[PDB]
Amino acid sequence: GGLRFGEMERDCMIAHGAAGFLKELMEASDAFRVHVCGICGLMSVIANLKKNQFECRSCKNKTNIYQLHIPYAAKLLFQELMAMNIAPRLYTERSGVS
Amino acid sequence: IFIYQNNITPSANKMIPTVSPAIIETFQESDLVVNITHHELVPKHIRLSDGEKSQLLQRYKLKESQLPRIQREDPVARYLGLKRGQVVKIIRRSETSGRYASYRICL
Amino acid sequence: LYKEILNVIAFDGSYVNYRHMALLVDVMTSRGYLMAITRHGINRADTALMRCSFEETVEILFEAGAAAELDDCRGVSENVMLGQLAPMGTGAFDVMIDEKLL
Amino acid sequence: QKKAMSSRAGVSQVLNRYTYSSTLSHLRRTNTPIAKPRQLHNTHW
Amino acid sequence: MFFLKDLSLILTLHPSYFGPQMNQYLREKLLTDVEGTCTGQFGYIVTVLDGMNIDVGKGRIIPGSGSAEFEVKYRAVVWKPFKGEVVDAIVSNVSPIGFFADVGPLNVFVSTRLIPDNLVYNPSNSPPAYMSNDELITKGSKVRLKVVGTRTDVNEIYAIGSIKEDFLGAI
Amino acid sequence: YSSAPLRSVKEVQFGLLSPEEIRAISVVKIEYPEIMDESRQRPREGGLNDPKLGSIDRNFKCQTCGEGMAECPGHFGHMELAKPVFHIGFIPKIKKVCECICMNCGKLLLDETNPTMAQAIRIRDPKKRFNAVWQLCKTKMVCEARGGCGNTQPVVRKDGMKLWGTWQPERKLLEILNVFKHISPEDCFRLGFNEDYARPEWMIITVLPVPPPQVRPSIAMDETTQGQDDLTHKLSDILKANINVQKLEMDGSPQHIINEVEQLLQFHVATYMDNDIAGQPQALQKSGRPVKAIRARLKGKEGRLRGNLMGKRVFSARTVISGDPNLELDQVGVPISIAKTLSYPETVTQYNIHRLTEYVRNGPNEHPGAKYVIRDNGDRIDLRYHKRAGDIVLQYGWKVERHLMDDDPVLFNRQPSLHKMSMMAHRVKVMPYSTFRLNLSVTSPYNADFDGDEMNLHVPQSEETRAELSQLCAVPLQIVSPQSNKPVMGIVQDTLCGVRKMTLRDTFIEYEQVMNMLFWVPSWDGVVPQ
Amino acid sequence: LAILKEERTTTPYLTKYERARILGTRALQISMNAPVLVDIEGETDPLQIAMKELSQRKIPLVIRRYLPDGSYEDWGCDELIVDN
Amino acid sequence: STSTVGARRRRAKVDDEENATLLRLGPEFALKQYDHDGNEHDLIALSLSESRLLIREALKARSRARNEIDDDELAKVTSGAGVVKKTLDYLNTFARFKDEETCTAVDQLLHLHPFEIAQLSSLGCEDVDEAITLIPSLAAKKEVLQRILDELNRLEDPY
Amino acid sequence: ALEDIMVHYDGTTRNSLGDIIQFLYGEDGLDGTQVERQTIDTIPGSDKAFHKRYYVDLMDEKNSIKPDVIEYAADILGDVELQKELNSEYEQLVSDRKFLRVFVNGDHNWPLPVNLRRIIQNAQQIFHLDRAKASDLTIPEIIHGVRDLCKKLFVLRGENELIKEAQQNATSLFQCLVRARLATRRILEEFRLNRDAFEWVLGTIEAQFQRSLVHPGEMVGVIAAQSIGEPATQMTLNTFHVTLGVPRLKEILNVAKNIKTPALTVYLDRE
Ligand SMILES: [Zn+2]
Ligand SMILES: [Zn+2]
Ligand SMILES: [Zn+2]
Repeated sequence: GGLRFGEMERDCMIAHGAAGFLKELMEASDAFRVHVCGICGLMSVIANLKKNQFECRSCKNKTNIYQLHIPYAAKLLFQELMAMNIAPRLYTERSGVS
Repeated sequence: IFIYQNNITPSANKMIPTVSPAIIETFQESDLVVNITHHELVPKHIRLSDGEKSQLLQRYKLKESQLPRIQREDPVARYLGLKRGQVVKIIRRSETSGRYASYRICL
Repeated sequence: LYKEILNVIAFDGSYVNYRHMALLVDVMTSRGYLMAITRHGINRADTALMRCSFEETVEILFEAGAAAELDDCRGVSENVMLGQLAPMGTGAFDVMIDEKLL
Repeated sequence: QKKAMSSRAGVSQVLNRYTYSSTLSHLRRTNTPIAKPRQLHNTHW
Repeated sequence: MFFLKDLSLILTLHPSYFGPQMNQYLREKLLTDVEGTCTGQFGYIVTVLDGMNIDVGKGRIIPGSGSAEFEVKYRAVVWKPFKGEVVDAIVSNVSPIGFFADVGPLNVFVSTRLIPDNLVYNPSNSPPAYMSNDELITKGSKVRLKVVGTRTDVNEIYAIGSIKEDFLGAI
Repeated sequence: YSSAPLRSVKEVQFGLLSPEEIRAISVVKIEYPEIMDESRQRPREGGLNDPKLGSIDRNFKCQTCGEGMAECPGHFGHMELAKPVFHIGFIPKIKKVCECICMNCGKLLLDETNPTMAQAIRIRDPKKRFNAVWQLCKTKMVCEARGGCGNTQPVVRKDGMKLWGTWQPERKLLEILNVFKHISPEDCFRLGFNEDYARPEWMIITVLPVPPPQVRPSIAMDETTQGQDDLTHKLSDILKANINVQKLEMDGSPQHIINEVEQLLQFHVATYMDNDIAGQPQALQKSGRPVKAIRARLKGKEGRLRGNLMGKRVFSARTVISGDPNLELDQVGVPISIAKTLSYPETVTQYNIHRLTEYVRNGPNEHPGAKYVIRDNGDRIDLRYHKRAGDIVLQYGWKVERHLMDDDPVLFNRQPSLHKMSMMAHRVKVMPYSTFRLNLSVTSPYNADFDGDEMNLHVPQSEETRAELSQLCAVPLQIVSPQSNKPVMGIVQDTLCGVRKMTLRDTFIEYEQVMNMLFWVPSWDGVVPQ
Repeated sequence: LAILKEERTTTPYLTKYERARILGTRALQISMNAPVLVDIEGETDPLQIAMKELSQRKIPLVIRRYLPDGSYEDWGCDELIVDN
Repeated sequence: STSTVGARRRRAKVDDEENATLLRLGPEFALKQYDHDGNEHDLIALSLSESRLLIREALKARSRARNEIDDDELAKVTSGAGVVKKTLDYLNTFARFKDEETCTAVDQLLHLHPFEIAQLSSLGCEDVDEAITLIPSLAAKKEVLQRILDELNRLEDPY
Repeated sequence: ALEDIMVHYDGTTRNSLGDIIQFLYGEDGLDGTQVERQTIDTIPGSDKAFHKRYYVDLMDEKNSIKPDVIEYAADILGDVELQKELNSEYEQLVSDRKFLRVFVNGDHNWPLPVNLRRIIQNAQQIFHLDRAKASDLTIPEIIHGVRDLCKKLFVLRGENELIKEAQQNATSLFQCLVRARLATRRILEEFRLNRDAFEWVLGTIEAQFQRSLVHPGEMVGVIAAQSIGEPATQMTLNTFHVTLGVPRLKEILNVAKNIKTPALTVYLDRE
């Protein structure tokens, strides 16, 4: 195994203003490349990584697609929420402004 | 500004907001025996023209809601007779700088 | 509120600098009254992913997909949950190469 | 067993064998299902 | 039909190219990635207007590696055929199933089934042509066609059309 | 590499799956309730898990979108329920909604016409609106005729997983969905809803979204032994409770003995998502096992949110501390063993190529060595196997994973971590013997002693990560603690106790020693004081 | 949005976090085989190289400081006084 | 890629009707597109020849700061070094004018929804029965247009 | 409860909503690390002993700077124009004395950025000053010089007034400490500062200060959050040896409607 970096350890780094290092939850653990849809912000996309073919029928797309880097625990958080029927849409651009 | 001794009737006061623009307030007697502002802990407040206000906001880049609030039924708020939308500059002593200047909008 | 908290630290010989207690005192106070540092307080302001990371975790999401909430992702939490650098000191800004000066 | 976990775990353990005085101790042990009880009462003498 | 749409593009740039005349390299790379592209979404990107004052804006530095991300905002001249649209180009090829025409960066094809009947496909003629009770069409000849349908493709948008209506055909 | 542009989430939109969408997205018709065995033959029946969903056994297979296990996030499938069901956690709202809307018609029970309603209707707050509203409409039960048909509205109550009411005259509301569908659009919005992302009706499920393998992985005991996840069951329990239902609605359907079988599906679907409710019936799995409901996997602490996201296990090591009086304040002796285990990705550069090509030849078993070389071609060479082990001549741009070396900034800590100082960056000093050797004066910050106490160590990985560790977390920067505007590390035990003695007027030292003493001060100017 | 080089209000000094991260970035930048604008007077560890690049204020970089409202203030590493 | 100045939020939900000379151009070409400076601006109709100029002009102030025949040359210098050549020959073997004025004139005149104001300019036309036919979006947007149609061939630069 | 609280580039302490929790962190915008327990002289002592310290009277045989301190002691005795800048000053210090009696306790020891007691002790031996031969400062040199200083001890920077007010506001307390140690009388009779020394002490107070200011970025909330909870882990659950300590803090953070010990202290009336 690997030693946990639990909450309290988080806190401290945040106190240090050690922004990047803390961000570095990703590099030392989860991390994962998921493919979202530019429209229904989901992890649907059928990304056959070679022939580039991307798609996401049902939303019938092959053109507007994004790739993101999130902790697999989180990718899972979402798949989970969905199977419980809640929809965690992931959007790459703020539209609501402020 | 009516000063009811013990209490006004529920039939009565239900006729206050019935004469705008003008506005009316109600103060119990036993609650004005001692001026509350006079208290040690009570720091000095102050009203603000819709000019001095529309200034604070520009000067700090505030969206009104982002400003510390104060209750309409707040002891001091009543004393100076505030209204929903008015601002108040508080100026108290500070063991760190001497005097700090805070502001509370009245929700 | 301050005086009382201070006298609770100070009744133990320990010393803390004003600014600290004050900040707490102030946070509880500012929204208008006495917002308690409890599930029935700060965790109930206009601050979904966030509040979801403390106590009512699931229902907080349910009634979030229910009313179709939109989350800024301005909360320290959101970003940790996402795996992105959070707007925290070091990340509270951007860094760009000036071609002109380069 | 059954859909009855509404029991108590602890009764019957794995006898210590680190040292002799370890084993003795283990057998002469008492439990108590859950600031005043933890106290060393007089009656305890 | 030709338009002037205000687009933008993102280019990541390796730190190597962080010289004094960088603005320059982005720009020239911009061109290598835009002028000549083709999306059914935006059509045929053919030319970037007002080069000189291209907009680069400050670019941000990607965290992992070192590259900088620039959102170049320009404006260019594009062209994307619509259905029902009417234009005319030079006939390019011609078989038994019809003939293909060329309107600008495009190639629209006309079916022997989308022409006026009395115009049959010529057998052994050079170069292979079409004969009418009076007209004759071959490579060279200019035709004015109507674009019935449009199929978006790779880095090229082709379409189809007919000259069965009126005021269409040779000129 | 993925050609698709890389972006970061700047916004999250919540809502509820519209049945038509789940259908759209599904890649599996999911009709069968078993797993695979083509009659004992191992594969994956086109029935359950992988009737095109994700996959097991290290087989790219997965609808040719290959990728095999790692790279392929899961793939959702669905399942057409025989009859509409209540979404276990919304059953509350589904009910408060009806309490606010009329049936047989489907419109609000208070229009702009009612004054107290105008107010509620102006309350801008998707939640407090639907709050104030219900506090009104839960009283009036006469669909007053504006809209028409004053049919008296029933008083609804909660009994297990069913909503029933009285007009008495008691009836068990099945019907609901229909009424909701009819509810007006400006009305969805009147209550706490959103016509695009979540319409009141979708609080009832028609077609059930079936989550894929990575979600409910199977754990086989080698090959010829079962091993299936918890959820991969209450999916099947549901599936089965669906099958029988339908096979009672296309055959001698004893119309009042079906409902007795509908309530079952309503339940298994309540289960699947939530299995910790009011109307007891824990719903235990053969053995007594409670059966973790999806929502159980999330409950704060241990559960995904607070257990896997706000904090995860993470280039780290931990052992027993014992202080060393010959280590600069900021150092931290690391057991060779550990340094030979923790690496550091240093890109090849014409300043360090020479040294790196040496460290690499050195192999993963010599201390000042390395253990992995990664070429531009996103692939890794294992310095302890690769037939070209001692071969390799690097290429600028390649990265090499070397053994931690002296003077590598690293995060050293001792929890409980309740200080900014419970974690500090130290200079690395590889030393022998199995223990982290820290300086005494840096004792009280972590608050450790050597009676067995252990310490966690983390290793930065980026060029900046390191810098961030040395420019703000270096032990020296920490000497003056902001919490009490005074230092927070002094001279403890022996050094203190003795420094006292040595000071007294009675304490005198002669040349022989006054010399060996000056020698021990490293900065010594090289001048013996008169 | 924007904000002229004029009417700029923020500190003319560099926040510990700014410096820390600047040196951070520029450091890995250099280790990414980037180009340096000083005299590696025999130096070889990027963070050193960058520390120098700082003292001679030749690090082409700009800090876009954000205000709670959303606007910003750009400052060059050359400008920003580096007390600390 | 390369996205335009029309960033809508495609939230999950398949609503792109057919494209026809019913003046229903893609959503990316609505009579109201948005300017780079964050302003509102009318689409940009570009009939042939008029197109031939915008092009020739940029390829030139380009081969400036960079330092059938008279255009094939300016190309193999400022061009990536094929689509344009074609769009230039064609746009030059069909362009209906020559002087930046003769082109100004057509526009100072004609200026209908952008697509038309252009088609009318790049397409030869005599009768209204004809224009209204090859530009089926008109029909009721201008009584039998005939004058104008003449005024074109009257300024129809010689070749 | 404070996670998202961090000083902002304008010097506002806000959160993930921009909601201003404090307009100037700590009511001064100073980083606790750079602060030490100083003693505001002015406040303590008798009106008698006060005057004999900061009072200077060029129009008086007994209350004037002996020409053994200044280098123009005799050529200065009696100047009306100077005795006025000397009034502005002495009249100030008195405004202070009465303004500090903020601390109705009289306790003159408080945490304040820039340690002036030492900063001067550094001049002390950097230029080696003798408790004998006179200084060389115009009375304008001193007085005028300390005013020019106050001008550069900038915390907030804004162009307008509301800001410029905040400036003066969140500073004051310091300035008083500043005057207290830079009154002509002390600066010449107590720590014989040369013209040189003074220009140095000044320049440093200024510099030091600017470093002692808080940095925008400082994740303030998590800081104070811990700073408070930490010295709590070190207390006993016991309320022995009024409800206090551990359980009390609890009581408070909960905003309890019925504390164990309510109690209430009332003081007599003035007389
Ligand atoms: Zn979609
Ligand atoms: Zn797949
Ligand atoms: Zn009705």
